[PDB]
Amino acid sequence: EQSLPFFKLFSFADKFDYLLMFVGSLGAIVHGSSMPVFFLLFGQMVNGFGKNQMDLHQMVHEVSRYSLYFVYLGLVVCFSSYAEIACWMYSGERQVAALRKKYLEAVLKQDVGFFDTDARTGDIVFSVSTDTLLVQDAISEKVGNFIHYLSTFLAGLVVGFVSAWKLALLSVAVIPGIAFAGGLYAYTLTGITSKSRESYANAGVIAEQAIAQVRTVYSYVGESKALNAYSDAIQYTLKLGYKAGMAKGLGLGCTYGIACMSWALVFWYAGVFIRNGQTDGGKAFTAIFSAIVGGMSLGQSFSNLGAFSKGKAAGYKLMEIINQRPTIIQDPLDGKCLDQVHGNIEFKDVTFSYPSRPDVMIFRNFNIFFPSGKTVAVVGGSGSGKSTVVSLIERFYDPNSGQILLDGVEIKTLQLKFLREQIGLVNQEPALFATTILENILYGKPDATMVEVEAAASAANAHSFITLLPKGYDTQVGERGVQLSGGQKQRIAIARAMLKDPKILLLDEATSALDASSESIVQEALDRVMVGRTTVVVAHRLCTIRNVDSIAVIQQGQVVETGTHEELIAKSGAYASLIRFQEMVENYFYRLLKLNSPEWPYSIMGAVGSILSGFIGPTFAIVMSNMIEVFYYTDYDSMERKTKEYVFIYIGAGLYAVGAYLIQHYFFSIMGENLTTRVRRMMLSAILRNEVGWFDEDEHNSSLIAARLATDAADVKSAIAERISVILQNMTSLLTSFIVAFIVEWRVSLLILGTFPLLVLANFAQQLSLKGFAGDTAKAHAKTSMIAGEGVSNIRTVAAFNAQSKILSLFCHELRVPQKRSLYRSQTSGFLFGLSQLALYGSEALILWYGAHLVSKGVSTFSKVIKVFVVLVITANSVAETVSLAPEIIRGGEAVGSVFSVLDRQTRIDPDDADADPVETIRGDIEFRHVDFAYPSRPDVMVFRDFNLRIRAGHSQALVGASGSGKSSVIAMIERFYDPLAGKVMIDGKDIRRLNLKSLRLKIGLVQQEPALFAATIFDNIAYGKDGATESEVIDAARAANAHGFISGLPEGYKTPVGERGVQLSGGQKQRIAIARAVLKNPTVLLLDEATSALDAESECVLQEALERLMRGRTTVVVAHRLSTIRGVDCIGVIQDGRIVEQGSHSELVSRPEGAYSRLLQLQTHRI
Ligand SMILES: CC(C)[C@H](C)[C@@H](O)[C@H](O)[C@@H](C)[C@H]1CC[C@H]2[C@@H]3COC(=O)[C@H]4C[C@H](O)[C@H](O)C[C@]4(C)[C@H]3CC[C@]12C
Repeated sequence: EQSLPFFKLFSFADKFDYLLMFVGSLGAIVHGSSMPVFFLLFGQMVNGFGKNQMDLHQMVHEVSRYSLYFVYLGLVVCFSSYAEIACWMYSGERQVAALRKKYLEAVLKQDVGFFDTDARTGDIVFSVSTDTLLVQDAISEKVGNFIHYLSTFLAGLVVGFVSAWKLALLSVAVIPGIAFAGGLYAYTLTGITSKSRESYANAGVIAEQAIAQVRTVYSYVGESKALNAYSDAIQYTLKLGYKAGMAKGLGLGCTYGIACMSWALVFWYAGVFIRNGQTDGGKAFTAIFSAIVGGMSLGQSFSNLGAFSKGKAAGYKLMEIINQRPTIIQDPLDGKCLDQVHGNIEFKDVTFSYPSRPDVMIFRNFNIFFPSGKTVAVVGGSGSGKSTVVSLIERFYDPNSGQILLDGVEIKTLQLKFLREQIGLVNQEPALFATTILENILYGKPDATMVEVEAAASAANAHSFITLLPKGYDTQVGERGVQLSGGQKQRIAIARAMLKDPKILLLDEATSALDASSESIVQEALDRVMVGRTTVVVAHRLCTIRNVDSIAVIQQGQVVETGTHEELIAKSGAYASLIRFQEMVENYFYRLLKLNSPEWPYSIMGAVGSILSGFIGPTFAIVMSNMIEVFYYTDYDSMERKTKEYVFIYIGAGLYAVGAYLIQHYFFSIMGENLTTRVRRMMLSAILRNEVGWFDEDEHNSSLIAARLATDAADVKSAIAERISVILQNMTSLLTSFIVAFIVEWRVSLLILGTFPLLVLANFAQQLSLKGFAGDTAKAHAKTSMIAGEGVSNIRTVAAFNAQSKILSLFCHELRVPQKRSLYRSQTSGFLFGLSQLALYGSEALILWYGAHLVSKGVSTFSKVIKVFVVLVITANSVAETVSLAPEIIRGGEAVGSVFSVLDRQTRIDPDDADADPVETIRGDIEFRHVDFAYPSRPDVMVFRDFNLRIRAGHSQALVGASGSGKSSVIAMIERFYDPLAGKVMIDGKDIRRLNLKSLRLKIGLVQQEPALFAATIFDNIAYGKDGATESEVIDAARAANAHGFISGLPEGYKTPVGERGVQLSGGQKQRIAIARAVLKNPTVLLLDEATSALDAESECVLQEALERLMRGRTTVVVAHRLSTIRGVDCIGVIQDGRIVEQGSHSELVSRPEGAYSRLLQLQTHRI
């Protein structure tokens, strides 16, 4: 799209924010420049040991002096880090809060006409939340990291170059090799990740179809069949994961080998330089380490730059809306007002077209009149602007060509604080803000008194309902503690309209919630208002239009006829069509480890690699310490040989690192991939062996369960394998570091042992600061975003009942709270970070001072203090890296908390066939005992209560839908889709819950309400009903539905993608293949299903052939709300209130039972 200039992001600011940014920038610069100063001081102190091991007293003096300097640097870093973190966090929060406040103010003031619910409501709210979060991300703290790391870069180059020369050059020239190796590793990792993502996308599109059409999958046994394709796909993904692990192991090995070569070359050339006499033993350390930390500085700064660019794009997207100038302007200085209005609404040559798209015509020559103190009814046959008149009287749309007068006063010169204040409006499903009930009433009146609130609500059919709450007019509709979310939501909008007492009362089609007696209660409340008021009626259905004293009907751009409710019905003038159209109507980890038992050989090699890496670490530390000690030798001839085998040791260590990392990562990747494949197979097998009622909930569709297998199945293997590897490696390294430490010197190692918690804590804080101290900022702004969304989503309601100022107070309060939270969090984080850094530097100074003093009392030398110190510092760094994994393991109970839940979530039916006696042949004895059933998703359904029916062999049934009185539940209880609440089901003289389900399901087939095809070419979509037949009977059964000519025309013969990424077929073709499957399987019991007019097959010919071919020797059950093509030659029934009300064949039900079945005849008649 487009972006904004970056320094235009800091527009909504203040003097205080300028000061905060200044302080934060100064702190960041000081911090960054301070770290290489620490390197310089350490180099000088090491030189102080090195050049003074004959002048013992001077050693003590200089070591104490530089320990004091370390303390000073610790103090400076403390204060600087506190300053940068606190100032930047607080400034970012203040500015983003100001931006949110400005943004929400614009929407309310900006005109309402452009909000046409054409996905605009969902766009704006997500824009607000997510994009304000993005802007805050790009402003608050990442600028601090950017400045800090760029400052470390600039200070790092300067310090080495002024230190001596020629090594800040070599190291800076070499570090591009490390950078390129890391970049190549990242590129390969991204490529292999994309390939694995594609492979699992194929696997998921193969799998998720079974879950969605579970009823078809269960009916036609495919549990073994479905799992084989998943097995093949997951084996492909397993091979790809093996390759991925191999590649990442090689990448780590190669990058560490290149690092070892770099260190070897740098140390060798340094040792060359000291030999000549151009550099001491302390300057080289400073130069090398300064250059390397500069390299990491560039890495972090580049990451920050990417984040900044993304934030810039988001910020432009936000700032697009604010500056949009509106059309209608409310202004006391220009807009005037009147008094004692009369409601004489008149339209004079009103023409308008939608500004978004004016190609269509809406109100071409629109001219209607609204009387005063009366009621009018505007109704249209379709979307011809019947719902637009309310969007035109309300000043929602300016008439681009025309004039409208109010009692002789034209309305374009009236402010939107007086005209709208005299009008009351109700809309479709009036949304209620997440506040108390008493707040909703206050929309109609800000604050006058309380007695009128109770008086007006009395005549609103809600005074009794509000009393059914153990609170003082307090109810939080947001937090669903008390769930008053029934279908008949409380009509508090009527009460809030009553409180305002508007002269004008616009109406809307507020009946779209499956109107019933509950929706018929509100008719009296609606009829109680139109007394002495200039009100209208806008309706879509004429069921409740029976009481109107004047009805005007518009058809195309203009009104056709007017009059009362006496002549509109008569003369059949453009009104008979409307009524006719109306009439057509915690041992989990051990269990996981046990589940990985067969893959134990790989675990041993993985562990071996772990110990080998643990030995890699301290080896590097010891060799570096030896080089540091060697630099101070006096015999230059001896230095060459020692540096020679030290360089060879570096080369050997590089090769060793390559090999060890290869072994460890490869074998642990193999183990992890095998474990995740096994758990995926087990989880899918468990899921397919579940109850249908488990899929009925809104969280167990094909879009969530199939998504859990994506992220949860990989997280478990990641957790187990990676945590085991890292813990083993670092634990071995730590043990090696102490064992080498406590042998070379046992006194100095005790102080470092004592101060070790401080060092590990400080390094932990340093590594934690890289990802920011903010934390779940989306959750902090969880109520402001909700208030903004509710204010924007129902802005149509907010336009009336003028409340453009009351929302801002709530927004201000709920913005004030997170400002305090951010203030406290920022100050605490700054203080703790400063204390941790001060502790680190003070501890290091104390360690070195005590070491130097211990050297003085002739029981040590310049060989053991330095070695133990550097080894223990590096192993403290490694242990700090280890500790950071603890939050990852702890993180939300890392995703094996539900992986192992569904894996052992026992079902209700439990179709398991452990020892139940199997069935060889079913002859047909379908009989229903006393059975009641309720939907597990909604227990409030009591459609079934003591149902009873009997079906004999070799016949059919024609159970009508009966206005959807549980029509789609008899088919779900012939087979074990649902468990009856009470009673049993007897089939073939035996209980249903005593026999294997597979045998009963493989000889009974159904016809689904919505036929569907699997995600494959059309060769098994016809043969899915029977396994064993390949080409013999498929063609024979293909001539059951007249679609052979349809399949004759196809490029690739029979094969064609229809599920996805291929040709798309019509609705009438899927049922042909479904009937083909039904006739190919050749079952004993058949089930038919037609409902909700979902056939969508004009000129019905496929059904007639099927009903005369599939009934030869198959028992079928027919259900259809339509009273057509359901001539059951055996029996027909009607289901009412969970029991049979009449039984018999079709002939016995036509003319014999004058009664409820007559409803059926008159129904078919109206329909025709
Ligand atoms: C003078 C030092 C001994 C100093 C006391 C010490 O605290 C120092 O800050 C340590 C923690 C740093 C300084 C330089 C760092 C190294 C510099 O960068 C490197 O070459 C990489 C290579 C690789 O990434 C290793 O895993 C870490 C490793 C090898 C770094 C590991 C930690 C250090 C060794």
